[PDB]
Amino acid sequence: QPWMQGLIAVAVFLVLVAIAFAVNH
Amino acid sequence: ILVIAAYFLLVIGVGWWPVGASLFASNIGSGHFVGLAGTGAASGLAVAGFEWNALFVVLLLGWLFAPVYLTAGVITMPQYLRKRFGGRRIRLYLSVLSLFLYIFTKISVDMFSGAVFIQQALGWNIYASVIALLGITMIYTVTGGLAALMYTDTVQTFVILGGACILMGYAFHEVGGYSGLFDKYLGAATSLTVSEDPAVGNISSFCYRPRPDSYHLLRHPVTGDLPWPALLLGLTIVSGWYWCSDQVIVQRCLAGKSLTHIKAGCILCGYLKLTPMFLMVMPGMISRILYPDEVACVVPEVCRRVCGTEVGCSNIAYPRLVVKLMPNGLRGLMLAVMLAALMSSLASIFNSSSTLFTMDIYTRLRPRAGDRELLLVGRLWVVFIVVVSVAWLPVVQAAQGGQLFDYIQAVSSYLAPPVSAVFVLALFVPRVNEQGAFWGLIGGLLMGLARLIPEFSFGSGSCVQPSACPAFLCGVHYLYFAIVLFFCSGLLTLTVSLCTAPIPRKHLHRLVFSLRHSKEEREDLDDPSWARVVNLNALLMMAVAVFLWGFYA
Repeated sequence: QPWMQGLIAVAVFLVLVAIAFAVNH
Repeated sequence: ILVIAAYFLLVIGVGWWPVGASLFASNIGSGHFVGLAGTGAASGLAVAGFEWNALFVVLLLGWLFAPVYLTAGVITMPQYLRKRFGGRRIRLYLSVLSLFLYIFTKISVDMFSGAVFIQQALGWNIYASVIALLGITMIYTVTGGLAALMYTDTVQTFVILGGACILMGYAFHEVGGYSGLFDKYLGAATSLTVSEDPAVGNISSFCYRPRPDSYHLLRHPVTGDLPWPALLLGLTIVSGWYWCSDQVIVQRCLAGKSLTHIKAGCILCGYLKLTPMFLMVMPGMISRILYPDEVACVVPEVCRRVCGTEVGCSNIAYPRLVVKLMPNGLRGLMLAVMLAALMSSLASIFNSSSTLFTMDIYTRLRPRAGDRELLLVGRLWVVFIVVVSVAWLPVVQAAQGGQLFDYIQAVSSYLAPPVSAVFVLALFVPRVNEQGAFWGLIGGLLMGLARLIPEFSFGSGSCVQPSACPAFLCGVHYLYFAIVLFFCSGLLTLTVSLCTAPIPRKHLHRLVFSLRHSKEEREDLDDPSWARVVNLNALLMMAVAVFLWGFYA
């Protein structure tokens, strides 16, 4: 179902944003 | 008829409050609606990537390039380049390119969208329809509609969102709900495939029936109507030119009282960017499933009667939706507000084009600039742009198979990437010179025309009747050429300018992103707490956009 794909996308991109958040710090 | 007449009477009598309205109106206009619905019908959901990438581009604009435009003090793009580079030559050529892009995309698509809306309603063929729309726009402008457009934009966007939500509610009901879209769409095909014309011959099943992967946003990279590797980067380049270089967009964005208010307006605009998918792409394919024979035909003999072009006129889906699926009385409200928004956008583009031409081209040509003669030049420029845009309509309706939004993306991806490269290199690297940037940009323009002119002279036809174009010239996607032109024009401007050290650091104080804050005199080449909550709101909105992307992707 598409909702699991959307959840995976959110998890992956939130992890990416969290990783990038250390660049400024 | 009553509602439309009353709405026009009110509009003519009248003639994040403005920021959100202007941002949405540029983002989602009348021509934008018709093109989005058309390509949604022909190709499927995949065109939604356009909106869902323009969302990220708007966020990037608000977070990065608006402060650059604000610290320097340049409201517009060309004067920022004037202070960054110097010399009327580069600004003159950039103004010429902006004029050409306005003529090729803004005015032409606005007039053609008006013609599509009128053609499937009361009225006549394309010529009479655009003549009537010209009359409407002229009567709008004469009565000072643009002066009150700032106040009317919020009302127009609010009523457009309301009507589009009503259409959302009605469409799935007329199909049978959300299950109907996943159930019926893939079986939407015309009953007519005989092709009585001997030259055309029997059409294969590839053309009239829809593409098997018409649901998914991500198409095949090599062989497909709209690849995603092209999508993600080429949309970034084209919409970075669109949002971060348009004078009106930056003027509206910087109009906020404070920087945090600008960011809040950007977030609200993002909220209004996530909705036009469900408002446009879904109802277009709903109109396709409702009316399979009328909306998307493939036989030229019937096509000329239905469409006016042999391509297929997949872009007339939304006019049919409005004039059939709507309740009988209320359809006038849509047919009125749609045209009112289109006329307002057309008038804004007209005024911006005339002001740009007067400010740069005739100003450099004739330094005297008598006010009466200058106003006469402005009026004659408006006449000339109208004539050229109307003369360009037969090419607009073809639009590489009838997809109107494909034409916009193609033209912009042909002529915008050089300007995007010049702007990005000017903002990032300090080495680029005025002569270097100009000499790279002229070469980029030549490279773009070297693929545009032969393609438009040869044609595109359709799947049934492809043009006799060389394989290398047309097999490349109309948007991958933007990716190539980015690293051709930018390479030229970076190589030519690197020939020498043309500009010291003193000329580029607080104008280059590297030296964002210097607290020093320029060389004259002429919320402490709200920020974290705003960043959190942006994170939530961007995460929701990614959630939708992964849902359909």
